[PDB]
Amino acid sequence: GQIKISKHANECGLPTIHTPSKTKLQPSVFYDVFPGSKEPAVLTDNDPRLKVNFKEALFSKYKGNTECSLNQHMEIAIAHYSAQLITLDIDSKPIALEDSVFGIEGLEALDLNTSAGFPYVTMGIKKRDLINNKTKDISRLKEALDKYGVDLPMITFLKDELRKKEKISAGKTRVIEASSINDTILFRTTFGNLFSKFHLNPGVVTGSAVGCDPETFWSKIPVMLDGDCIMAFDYTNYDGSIHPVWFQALKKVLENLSFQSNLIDRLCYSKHLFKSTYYEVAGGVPSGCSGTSIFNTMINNIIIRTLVLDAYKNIDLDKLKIIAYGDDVIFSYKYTLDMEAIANEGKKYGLTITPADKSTEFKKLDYNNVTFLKRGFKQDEKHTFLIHPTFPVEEIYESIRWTKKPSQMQEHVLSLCHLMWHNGRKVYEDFSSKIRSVSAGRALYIPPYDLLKHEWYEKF
Ligand SMILES: [K+]
Repeated sequence: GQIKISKHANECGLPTIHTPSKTKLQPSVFYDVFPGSKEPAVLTDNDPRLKVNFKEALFSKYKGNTECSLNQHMEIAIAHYSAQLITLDIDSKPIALEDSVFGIEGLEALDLNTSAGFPYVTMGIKKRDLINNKTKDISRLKEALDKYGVDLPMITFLKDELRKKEKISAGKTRVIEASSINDTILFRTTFGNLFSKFHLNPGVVTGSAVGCDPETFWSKIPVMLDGDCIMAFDYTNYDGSIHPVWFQALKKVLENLSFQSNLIDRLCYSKHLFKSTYYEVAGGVPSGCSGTSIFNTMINNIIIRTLVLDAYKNIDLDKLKIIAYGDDVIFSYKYTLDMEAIANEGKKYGLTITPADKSTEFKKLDYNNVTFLKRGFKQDEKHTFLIHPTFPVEEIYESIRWTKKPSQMQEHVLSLCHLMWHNGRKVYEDFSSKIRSVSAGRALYIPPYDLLKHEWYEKF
């Protein structure tokens, strides 16, 4: 991604936006009970913890684009991925405004708690003021679409969340680039049936895990991804590193499904508003907004195919099975490929890819050490076709030590329990006892292991 334009907002017909510079994260009642070293992310230039300039850190996400063109290997990649997708017989017709608001089969209802974006943020107008959920009345929304129109700047919010210590010093706090409700409605209106089909068919034909429930989906992964060689790897700054050429490739895949392509240009060449700065960037996917997860997944599908083609002169793409969730990816081939060779092919395109899970070098992977959506794989000891999604124990301890809303510790703890029991019985009873080593913890309800185990079985 490359900042092409950076000017004062008032010079480009726009107001200054006011960023909350104060974390809601506060030490929880379990802070001293569990070990950890994560702290709330930096949200101001005035921050004792900093050791770098803050403004530079936020925008280094946009390093620049390499010189490259849509090559032959990409052309084969889009043809191959498109044939898979033509198999699903997706309806390329648009959906109705009411269905984009209140949801359809496969496409859940619009979240009414996320911000409505520009210009509503400037005048206190929230999503619930435009859309009434009990009346199902959306008169104000219709009024607001005609009035303010379409193709509005994305407001960039700092992400108030826990980070590792190293990332506090270096100013590495993440960003979300939230689109106006007017634009998310427009993308849902045009691409709604695409998103729907993807959500109902997670797996190796869509090549996506978007919308999946890992509690059931994990058992299905090892049958979809057959073939001896299990592969995965990490991307450094996936969103911001995606060259325009992958957006071109994406548009062609959508055209092969009979959708219009024009709207993807608004993600590739995007408009942004941070504080008092209007800026435009070429390349990069805007992190976390208008149907972003699905397009990121489709791009990853094009990238994996393309990189494997670049690395291996002889490959059968039909046996290259791929499951992606944005930048997260797990995949397989019918015999052993070299992850390091495939990784090296990313450099010419401006992609930086390294060994999976912070690993020092590329190592062979199977189901005892492979990770997807941060989760390992662990079979049930009785019914070995039922696979537990294993969540990392350290992240759970880290999360429970902090809170944005102390009155909701019960809900926070329930979330962590559903994650933790998969790791094992003994580990879960250890977590439970430590919670209950303190007054506030004894007061909370903790689901018995056997409750969780049978809720899980009564789910297949
Ligand atoms: K962009």
